[PDB]
Amino acid sequence: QLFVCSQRYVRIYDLSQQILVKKLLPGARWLSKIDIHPRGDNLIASSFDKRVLWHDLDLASTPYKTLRYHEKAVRSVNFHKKLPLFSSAADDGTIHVFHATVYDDMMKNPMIVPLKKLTGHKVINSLGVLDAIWHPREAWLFSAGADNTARLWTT
Amino acid sequence: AREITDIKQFLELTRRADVKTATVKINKKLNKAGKPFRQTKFKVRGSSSLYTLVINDAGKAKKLIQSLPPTLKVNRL
Amino acid sequence: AMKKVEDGNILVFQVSMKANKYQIKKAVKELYEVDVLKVNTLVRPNGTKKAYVRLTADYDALDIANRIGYI
Amino acid sequence: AQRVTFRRRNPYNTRSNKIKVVKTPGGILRAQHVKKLATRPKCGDCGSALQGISTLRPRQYATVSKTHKTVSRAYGGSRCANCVKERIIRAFLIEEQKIVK
RNA sequence: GGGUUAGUCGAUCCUAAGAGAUGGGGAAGCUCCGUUUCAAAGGCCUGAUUUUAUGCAGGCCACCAUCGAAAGGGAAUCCGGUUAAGAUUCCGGAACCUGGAUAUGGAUUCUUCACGGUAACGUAACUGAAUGUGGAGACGUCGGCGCGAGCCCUGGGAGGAGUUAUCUUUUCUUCUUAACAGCUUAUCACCCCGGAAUUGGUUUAUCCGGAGAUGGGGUCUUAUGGCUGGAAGAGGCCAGCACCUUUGCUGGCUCCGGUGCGCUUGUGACGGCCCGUGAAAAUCCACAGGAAGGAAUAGUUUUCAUGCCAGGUCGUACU
Repeated sequence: QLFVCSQRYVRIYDLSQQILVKKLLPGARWLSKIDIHPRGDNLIASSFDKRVLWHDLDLASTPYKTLRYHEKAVRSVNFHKKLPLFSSAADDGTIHVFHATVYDDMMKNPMIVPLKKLTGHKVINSLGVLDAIWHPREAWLFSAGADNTARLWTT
Repeated sequence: AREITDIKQFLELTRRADVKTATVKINKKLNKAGKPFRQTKFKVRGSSSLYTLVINDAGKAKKLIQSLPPTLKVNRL
Repeated sequence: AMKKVEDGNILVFQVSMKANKYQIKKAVKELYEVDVLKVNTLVRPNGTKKAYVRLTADYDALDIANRIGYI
Repeated sequence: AQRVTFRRRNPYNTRSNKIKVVKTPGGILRAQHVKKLATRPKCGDCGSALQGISTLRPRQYATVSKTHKTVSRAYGGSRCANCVKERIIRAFLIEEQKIVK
C-alpha cells in the first residue's frame, strides 16, 4: 500500500490491486506529515493548525483522537519502530513524547498517554523543530532545529 | 449495497446495535488463471443498507468468524 | 387465504368499506396486540373490502390464527 | 429476435416516455424507462455552462450536498468566474473615477 | 362460481388554447357582458409605545376565485419467484423519495461561523430572516460526422439435440447479470506558463489566433462506458436416484474472446433553412444582502454519517 497525504485528506492505495482502498478525513485544512504505526493499522498526522490526529484505520475514517499539545504549527509526527512511543514536533520549539498501546486482536481501541514535553530548541523566525526521527531500537529521539542544531534526546 | 475495504470499520458495524442478523458466504474462484482459491464474504444487515467485506485468504477468514460477537445471529451460506 | 398465512405471514380480513389502510393497521394492532408491517386492500366484486395484512417477523401469523378461531 | 414492450400504460413516444432495451439476470430483454436528461446550469450574464456544478433535474438539487451546487469563490454558484473577474475590475475603476468627478 | 392487492405505474398537483363565479353594469325576464376589471377584495412584524393606572397603539407588504392534459410539465423501485385466471401492486431479497421528531459519532470554536490550490477549482461536514437577482423546469426542423447501448455477424472450450446409404473435427442450441451504491472515465469549455510572418493550427464540412494561436502542464460536467458491491444464494443448460402417492432428494457446468460505410435507437459537437427564429405555470436550487443568533466549562452545526416513525382516496381482469 501507498499512503498519500494531501493538505486535507489521507488516501490509501493498494498498489497490487491498483485501487483506492480508504480515504481518511482528519478534519484539518493544513496537514503537514503522516506516520504509520509499525503494526500497520494506525496512523498519526500533524497539522499546521496545531493538531495531531490519531487515525485507527479499521475503526472509522475520522480521527480516533485529537491531540492538542502544541502552541504552534506541528511539523513532524513520528512513530518508534519497536517501542510503544511516538512524538510530535512543532514550531514552538517543543517536542512532545507519547505512549501508545495498540490492541491488535481484541475489541479495545488504542491507549494514548502523554509522557514528556521536551524543550531546548530555540525558536528562530517563528520556526522551531523542523523534523524528528526515532532511533530504530533505543528510546532515543533525534530532532532537527531551525536554530541550526540537531539534538539527541535520551532517558 | 456498500462494500468495505477496511477491517477496523467492519468491527464497529457489528457493535452498532441496530444489526439484528449477519450472514457468511463462501465462493470458489480462480486467481489470475493459475489455481483455485476459497473466497469468503462477511455480510451484515444494517437498517438502511447491506454492508459487506471480501476477504480472499482462507486463514484470515477463519479468525474473522471467531472475531464476530456471540450475541449477533450468524447464518452460513 | 390459508396459503398466505404460512408462506406470506399474512392475515386476510374482511373490512368495512369506509375503512382505510391507517384504520386497518390501527384496529389489527388494538384487538390482537400485533405489530403490522404493511396493509394492502382491494374491493371485491361482490362489494366488500378484503384486506391482506402482513405482520412483522417477531409476531407470528400462525399463532394469532389459532387464537381468533378460523384455522 | 426478441422484442420488447412499454411497461407503462402510455403507448406513445413522448419526450417523457422513452425506452432502453436491457439484458436481465433472467436472460431476457426488457424495457427500462429512462428519465429525461439533466441540462447544465448556466451563468446568468455570459450565458454558458459553469464548472464544478452537478447536472441534475431541478428537484434533485434538494437531495444533494452544498459543495456539489456551490463553488468557493464569491458569486461562485451564479457567475462565470471570468464574468465575476470583470465586475470586480469594473466596480473598482468606476468607484475610483467617481472621486475624480 | 372464482378473479383485478401500489409512498415509487397513473389519476390527484401545474398551467395551455379556452372556460368561468365574485365586484359591478345591462335586460320586462329566461339570464347577458366582463376576468383583474371605476371594490374598504388579507396577513405579517413590534410593543412596561409610559403613564391616565381595568378600553389598541406604532408600523410593513402589495395581485386577485375556480375549472381546463390518464400523450405537455412532474419526488421516488428494481431483479427473481408465483396464479385455472393477478402483479414495476402479492412473496423473497435488494433499493430509493417526501415530511417530522430528536440522539450518539465526526466536523467547527479561547483568531467563534472550515481549510487547501498562483489559478481554473477542490473536499464528508464547514450558522443565516426581510428583500432582491440568476439558473434549472424550457422546448423548431433538416443534414452529414463522432461516441454509447441493444440486435446482427464470428472463433476457441464445456454440455445437450439431429444427421450419418456416402461425405461432413459437421448442423442447431445453452454459457445470462436489474434498479441502487462507491471508486474511475469525455468532446466542448476554462486556468497557468510563454510570445507567434519564413504566418501557423485545423474539420467530411474553413473557421480560429497579439481581445494572446501552436506547444507543455493542469481544472471541470459524468450522457455514456469501465471496475468491485448488489451476486450467484438468483436464473439457465445438463446428469441421476427414490414412486398408487397430490412426491421429494442429490450432483455437475455456468468460461475466455473477436469484427463493422452493418441495422434500430440514445446522445454530443457542428452546419443549413426563414418577411416562420419554433408554449406557459407549478416546483426546486443557487447567488447578493446581513435582521440577528451562538463558546470555555461547554455551546453552534440535523445541506456530512448512522439511527427512529409514518405514507390516505380511486383505476388495475380481458379484447
